[PDB]
Amino acid sequence: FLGRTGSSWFKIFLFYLIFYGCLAGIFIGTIQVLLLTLSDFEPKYQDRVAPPGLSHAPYAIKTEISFSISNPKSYESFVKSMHKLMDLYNESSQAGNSPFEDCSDTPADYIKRGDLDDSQGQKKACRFSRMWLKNCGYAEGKPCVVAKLNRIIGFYPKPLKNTTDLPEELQANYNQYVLPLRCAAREKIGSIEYFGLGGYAGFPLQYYPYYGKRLQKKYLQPLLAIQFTNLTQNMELRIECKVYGENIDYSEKDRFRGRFEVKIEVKS
Amino acid sequence: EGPDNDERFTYDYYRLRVVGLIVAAVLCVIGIIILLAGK
Amino acid sequence: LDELKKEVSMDDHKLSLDELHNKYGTDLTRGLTNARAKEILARDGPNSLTPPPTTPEWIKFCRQLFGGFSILLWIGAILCFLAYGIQAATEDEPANDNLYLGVVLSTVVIVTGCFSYYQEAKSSRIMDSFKNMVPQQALVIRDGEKSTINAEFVVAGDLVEVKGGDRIPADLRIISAHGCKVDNSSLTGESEPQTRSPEFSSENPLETRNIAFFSTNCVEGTARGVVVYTGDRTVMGRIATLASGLEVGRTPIAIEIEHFIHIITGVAVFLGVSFFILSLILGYSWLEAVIFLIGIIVANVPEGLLATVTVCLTLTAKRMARKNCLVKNLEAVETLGSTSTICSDKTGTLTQNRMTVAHMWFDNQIHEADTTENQSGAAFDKTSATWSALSRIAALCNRAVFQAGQDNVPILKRSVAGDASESALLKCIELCCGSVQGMRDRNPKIVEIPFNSTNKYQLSIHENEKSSESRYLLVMKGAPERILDRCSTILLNGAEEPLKEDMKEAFQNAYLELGGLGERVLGFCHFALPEDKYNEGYPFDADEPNFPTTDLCFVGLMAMIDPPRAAVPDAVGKCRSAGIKVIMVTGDHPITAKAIAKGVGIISEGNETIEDIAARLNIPIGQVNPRDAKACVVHGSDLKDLSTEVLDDILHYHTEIVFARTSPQQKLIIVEGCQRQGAIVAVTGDGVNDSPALKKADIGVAMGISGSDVSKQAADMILLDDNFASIVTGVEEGRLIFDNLKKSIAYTLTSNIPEITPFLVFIIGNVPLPLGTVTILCIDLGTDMVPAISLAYEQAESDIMKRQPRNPKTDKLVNERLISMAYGQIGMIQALGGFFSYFVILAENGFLPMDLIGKRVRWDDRWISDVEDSFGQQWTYEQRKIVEFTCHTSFFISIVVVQWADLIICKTRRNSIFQQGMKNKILIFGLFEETALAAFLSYCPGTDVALRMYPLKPSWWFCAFPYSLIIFLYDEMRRFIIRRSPGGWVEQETYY
Ligand SMILES: *[C@@H]1O[C@H](CO)[C@@H](O[C@@H]2O[C@H](CO)[C@@H](O)[C@H](O)[C@H]2NC(C)=O)[C@H](O)[C@H]1NC(C)=O
Ligand SMILES: CC(C)CCC[C@@H](C)[C@H]1CC[C@H]2[C@@H]3CC=C4C[C@@H](O)CC[C@]4(C)[C@H]3CC[C@]12C
Ligand SMILES: *[C@@H]1O[C@H](CO)[C@@H](O)[C@H](O)[C@H]1NC(C)=O
Ligand SMILES: [K+]
Ligand SMILES: [K+]
Ligand SMILES: [K+]
Ligand SMILES: [Mg+2]
Repeated sequence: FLGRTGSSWFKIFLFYLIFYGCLAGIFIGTIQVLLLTLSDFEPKYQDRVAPPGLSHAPYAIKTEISFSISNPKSYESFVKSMHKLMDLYNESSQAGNSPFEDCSDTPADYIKRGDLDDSQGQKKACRFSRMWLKNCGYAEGKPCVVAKLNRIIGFYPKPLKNTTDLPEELQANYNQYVLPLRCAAREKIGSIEYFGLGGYAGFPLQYYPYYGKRLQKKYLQPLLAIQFTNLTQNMELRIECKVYGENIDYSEKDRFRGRFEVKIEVKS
Repeated sequence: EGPDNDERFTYDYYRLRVVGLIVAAVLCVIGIIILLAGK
Repeated sequence: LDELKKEVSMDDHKLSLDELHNKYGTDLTRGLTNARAKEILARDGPNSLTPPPTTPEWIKFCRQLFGGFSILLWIGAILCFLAYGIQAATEDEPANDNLYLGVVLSTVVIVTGCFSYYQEAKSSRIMDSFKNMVPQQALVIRDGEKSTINAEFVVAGDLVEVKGGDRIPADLRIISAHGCKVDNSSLTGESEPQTRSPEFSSENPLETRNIAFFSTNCVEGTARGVVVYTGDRTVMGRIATLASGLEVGRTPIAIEIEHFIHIITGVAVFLGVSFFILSLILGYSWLEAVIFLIGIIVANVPEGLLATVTVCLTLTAKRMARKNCLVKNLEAVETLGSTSTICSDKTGTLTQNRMTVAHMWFDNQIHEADTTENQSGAAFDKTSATWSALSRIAALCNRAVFQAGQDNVPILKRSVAGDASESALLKCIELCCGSVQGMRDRNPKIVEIPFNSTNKYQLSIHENEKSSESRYLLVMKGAPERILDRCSTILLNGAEEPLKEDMKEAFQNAYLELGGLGERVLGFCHFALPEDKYNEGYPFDADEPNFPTTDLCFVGLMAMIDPPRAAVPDAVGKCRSAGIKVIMVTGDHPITAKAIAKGVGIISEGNETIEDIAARLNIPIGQVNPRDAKACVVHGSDLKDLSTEVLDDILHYHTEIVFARTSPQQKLIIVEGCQRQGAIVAVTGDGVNDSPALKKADIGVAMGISGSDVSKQAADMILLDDNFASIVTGVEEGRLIFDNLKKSIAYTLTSNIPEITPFLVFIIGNVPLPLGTVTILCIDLGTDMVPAISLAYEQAESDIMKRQPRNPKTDKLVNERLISMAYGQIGMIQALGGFFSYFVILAENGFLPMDLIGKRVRWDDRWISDVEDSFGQQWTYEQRKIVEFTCHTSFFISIVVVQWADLIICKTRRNSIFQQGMKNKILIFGLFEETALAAFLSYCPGTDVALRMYPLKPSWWFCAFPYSLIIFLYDEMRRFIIRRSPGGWVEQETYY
């Protein structure tokens, strides 16, 4: 043919069939043993998710949400992803004592539902009403950004203690039970308004620790609505929403590590 | 621990780097020893 | 163009002196007119040799820059810049990615350019050496006066005068000469002085006495001649142009390199565009479709391989430099191993180029002297009283002396003022009887008759060293038959006895045997002159025979030859055992050529020429079947009238060939003949008459000490100590490197598969990218380098000098068997080991393998800063990327780990590691340094920015270990099958 005879083309096929078969079999074997060394409830390492990220609902083109108030189809892009997240926090979804629970309407302490085991059924998560997110079709003029702290199994987000000075100096300081969030720019031409659980500008500690997808499917993480009703228009405004805490840290490279970078423009 | 389980999200990448660089150096020296057994 | 030059020359030595003046508008006595000379200058041009037009260094570097791998790497580099342009215009990327990779890849091309440029060297200054042979000035007769002129101003026609010491400025017709002898070694390779006289003495202008040639020199006497040829038009000027002009052509190794470049370039463009279409069908944007293509380029092209080849070659060349064997051109390292035919000059190459005493006939007995340089043989006789009598004549009846201040150097190597034969005898006696100067002091010479054309003998009368005699001894030497006709007695064992016809026949027997051995024979005799007839004050007249010259006492015969170099016979045997055909190509006379052929083993015992059969059988040569003769000896004169088709037949039909009395062009023709039959040929020589042959040879090898400057310019290799044994070593080294390059190529290629497959699975599976482009170069230009090189230090697996030369048409450097093994088997196992570690890092950070399929859309999306893993956790962009780059780093390290086994298995093509062992210290150095580099790359701070190399956790290093081991076992089991059954299945499928 190109290389060999008919008889010799068969022997090379019969070889590479058996050979690659065995190879696939061995490869599969090694994946099996890998899997056998892992837990169903918890990953082997967690140092790479370590300090949690802060993510928002408006799908940022390039960490940016620019649109026109005097246009209908200018914000219809951003409302899609906004609806996508909030559509999940529905009350019809949160039905019966299984698997949901009514918790304190004011921020509370952690809840330990035992260990990362299957020694109980599905661990019961606290309910979250979207009605807690006051003022937020969404904010057609001057947006209503929805913030979220990234889920980490066995993570107990700890707020800073009011020992020395703090940026939002002691204001509404629910020191024991709120992980705070403040948005900033100098360059102060905005209007900060914060909506949460019990009205607080933070994440309530009673939704923690997260027990994982396998032990807590349908679990809901707390949200925080931020509304920028700025008396300004037609310019790029770089606004950083930062979370504060003992377990919360940031990075020069990772610009999402416990913070936002939002480039709002109401170019109407 | 219970609420104080911060160690679970920590890894000592500093020591690892120190140890790794030690090993790298030593393996490098060993190589020279073996190579220079006659030039 | 050069085909005119490959032919023998036509001449005008046949004309009369007068007739020759007519032809050039010239005067025999007065010479040319200052006006007629200057006229003929502007007519014909300068007595000068013009160097050939060369390809400048600019174009030589750039011609490498576009050679298969470099082209694909250019397509890569430009496509990087294209993707960077497309980005810079569209979405403002603050990244350096495609810019920096395009800068890196173009540097790779440039640096790889230098390596291949270094390998493709051509150090040729042939025509410069020839130009050195024309004197600065010549002595001409013009307007009846002699004047020295710039030799370039020499024109056909003027009268030139030459004397002992000066170079022949142009081709001359001798019109007048007085005791003129000339050194024609340029034409013949033989330096014995040749007489020049005005008389025509052979139809052959290269043999007649009335022509003297440019490129030769006058040794003694004086001559006047008419310039027949100038510059380029001279006999050797034509040889100059021929030698300088010949097209170099591609080496065996270079042809092999290009051959695999096509194979790998082939598979590169196949998979390249095969997956470029496969992506767009799966619906990838043209923005992305280039980035993957760039990957594929870098994946397929073995970026460090050509550089490896160069370094391996270089390191082999260094070993040979260390055995006094200088290699001018890197590729010539190999060619010697691919050689199937050696065409060898005799004089100064196979032989020492020094008339040496070979045998002695005394006491009715043939004795044999030791002819070797270092004197490796044994003593013959010392005891006999005859010997000392013979020894005495040899020292006394001799006018040769050692040059001043030679006491340091050995006897056989020191320069002697005198003819070759007298030098030989001088050295012979000085060797086995100590100081000859001693003997000549103890026996002062009173009168002598020097060797005459007419007498054919030389005699001396000496004061006898004996106290009890102190009287006069006559000693004489010369032509054996002429010495015999002057004898009455023979010194047998001590005492004289009558010259009976019995002993006279025994002499003739001894004489014909020695003469038959191609040796020059001299007779030796003395006569103790009667005391009462010769006073202590007696006067001897040399001019008129004042003393008897008949009835003397014959003492002995001595025979001499330009003998083989000590190592030559064995070297020839060894070359033949390796299945190399050894041909003698010499300018020397046939009797001598043949005798040495037998001596060195070119002609093995019992083999015959047509002429040998005819003489034995006492039948005409026409009556002999030429197929019965396995040996042949062809004279240049006969070769001259044979067509190339007839030469090819001579070549095909004989195993043991001697081309004698060949011209320089003729040696080229024989080389070309051999080459035309498809053979890789080596030439070994030392003379300017070897230059065209050395040039045309696949590899030319020159003698370092004995060699002329021209010869060493034409060669690819110099034997700096004239050690012919080096050819054997060279072929062995050449063979070894060829196998070791296969090993090194296989090793370098194997690691291509684990660099290709991640990119394919990236497309087909929509998983995160397992390995980066940057990461691939860290292997090929980093970690694989020292290991790949180190395979150059592998010993032979078997006796390589026991196998035939490779067939260059069938036995390739890179074949299907290598590709099947590197790409289909070992590299495939390497890919899995890499993948495994990838799945390990990801699974342990929360992304189980199942959830990875079709995740890239969400994974690479810079704006999704909440990707959900298998456990329900949420990741930022940079967070998951750090894990991904850690996967790159561990994939990289997995390659290193599987390259450990690959290095060990590539060590041997046939034998077990348990057989070959681990005695390659460079290889072990490779293993340690490779791992030190990888560890350094992973753990050094800042390499996460510069190369995206992240720290690996200790457990990460061990992922690929079972795959590394499987390689080692698999290959060990496979080679076990090869050895156990030479038959063929595993052999014909996998045996590199
Ligand atoms: C989650 O909540 C939203 C609340 O707006 C639901 O939207 C409703 O959709 C229907 C049909 O398009 C409208 O007629 C209603 O006015 C909407 N609101 C309410 C309060 O009923 C959305 O359909 C819900 N999704 C799921 C999957 O439950
Ligand atoms: C990523 C995976 C799925 C792709 C695997 C590629 C396979 C199909 C390739 C790569 C190497 C290839 C082999 C390389 C060597 C030879 C010798 C040649 O004379 C005929 C074909 C043959 C026998 C090839 C058959 C196909 C082969 C085994
Ligand atoms: C939000 O809506 C409420 C009525 O539901 C109204 O009282 C209030 O003015 C609104 N807030 C802002 C900031 O527009
Ligand atoms: K490669
Ligand atoms: K050559
Ligand atoms: K490679
Ligand atoms: Mg010679």
